[PDB]
Amino acid sequence: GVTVFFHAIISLHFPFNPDLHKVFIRGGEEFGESKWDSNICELHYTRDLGHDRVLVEGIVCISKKHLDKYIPYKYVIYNGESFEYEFIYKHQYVNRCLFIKSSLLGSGDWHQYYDIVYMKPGPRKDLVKGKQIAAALMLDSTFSILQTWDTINLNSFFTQFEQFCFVLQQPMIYEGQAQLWTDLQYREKEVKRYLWQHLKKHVVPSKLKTGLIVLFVVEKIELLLEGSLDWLCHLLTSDASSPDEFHRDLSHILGIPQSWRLYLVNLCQRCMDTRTYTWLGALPVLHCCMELAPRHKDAWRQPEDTWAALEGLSFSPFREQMLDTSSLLQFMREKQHLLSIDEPLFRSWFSLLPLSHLVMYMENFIEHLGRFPAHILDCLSGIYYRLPGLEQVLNTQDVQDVQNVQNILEMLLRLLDTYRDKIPEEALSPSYLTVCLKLHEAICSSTKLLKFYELPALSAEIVCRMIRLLSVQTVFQGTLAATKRWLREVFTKNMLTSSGASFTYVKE
Repeated sequence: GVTVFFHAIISLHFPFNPDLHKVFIRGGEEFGESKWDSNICELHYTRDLGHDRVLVEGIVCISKKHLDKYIPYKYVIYNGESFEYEFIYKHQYVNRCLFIKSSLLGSGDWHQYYDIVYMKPGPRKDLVKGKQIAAALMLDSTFSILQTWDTINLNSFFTQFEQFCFVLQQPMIYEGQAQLWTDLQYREKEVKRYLWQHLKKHVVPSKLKTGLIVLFVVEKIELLLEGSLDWLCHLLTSDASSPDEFHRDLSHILGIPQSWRLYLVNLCQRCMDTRTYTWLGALPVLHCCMELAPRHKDAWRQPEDTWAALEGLSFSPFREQMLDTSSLLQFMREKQHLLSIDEPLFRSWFSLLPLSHLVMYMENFIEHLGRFPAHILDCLSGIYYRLPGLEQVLNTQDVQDVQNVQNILEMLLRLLDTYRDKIPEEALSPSYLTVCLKLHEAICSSTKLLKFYELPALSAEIVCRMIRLLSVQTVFQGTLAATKRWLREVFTKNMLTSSGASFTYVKE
């Protein structure tokens, strides 16, 4: 029927030997109609705690009846001096309550972790030590399954970890009837710090699979990768060559029904909120979990988060507040291979950068754009999403930022011209003409000076190249309209100083 594993923590209660003597479970007529008839089960040695401690393990299988109800259970020990009864320092006959959830039992096997052996030879010391010990021992035990690498091991691991966590989140205590912890007023940080360090130590020397298992453990125990989130980002950053290998590795683990997307969005959101840049390498796994929709041809209607493949991430704060972008581009250059194994990543990285560095981004990854010319169009789309900032930038006639916008447009022209013949006909769409129209509009509306004429002209030339690549007359008409508007605003007065000695504007 139902199989129950017992695991009982022994501590300085007595500085004893692995099996100086022996540990037992006794149970009422619920665990089985053997209520106090004998020690229903004895626990045998399989591993030693050392450092003030020992551990025995036992197994008993009793019929399935126990699903969906509470069991009374108690510990008794063999010591050569007596049979002894354990006791819990509870301020108040009493029971212990064990439980077996029907839903977590896929293997039909329940593991009863987190059981303590308290006997008469303060309590916080026992529970902090014991809880660190049990949680660490559960971590290594469950990781022992990953020694075996395929879907059956992965599912068993996640199930057994969920069984332990079911007992850890509600290791019920009884008073009339049993419910969530009161004997502890659950306190974890002292244990959780040790467990974060222990998980880190054990995982650090397939990495991606390790990182994903670590992230699952982290999110289930409500753990945070405390002030060192970057390390997990390293584990999730693939060294693959091209999509087939990366997707092959990921498929086994991610194919398991789990909330990988929520966990990875949380990871990236925290790595942004704490202002680190290694998370950029984990993005491909988030994209593999997201199950994105194709790059619909009318993309500019798409929101940036859905275009950037960052649904659920507040990227704009990270983009704006993060100052050391030079490290961001150095990291992107270091992990340029990731752009080959993930089409959307170019949009995410582009989206995550501030406006100024975008040109250095497009230059730094121009070879990728030559290998993947369709991405050139996403650059236009990205500038569209930047367009509000560029307006705020153009409205202030700062020579540096106007020159930056000019360099952005010159780069876009350089790309569209050099890669005119490589751009696939599939990704091409009239919608991109609209993007360039809007771009032109925003520049012309915002650009108020005559010397800045180069900026409108380049945007207009961009529209030309888009046309030449292919609402078309409409886009042309809007471009011409905006150009005439700009000329009107700039050329506020008549052409010449009609004295014939000068031109009203030298640049007209």
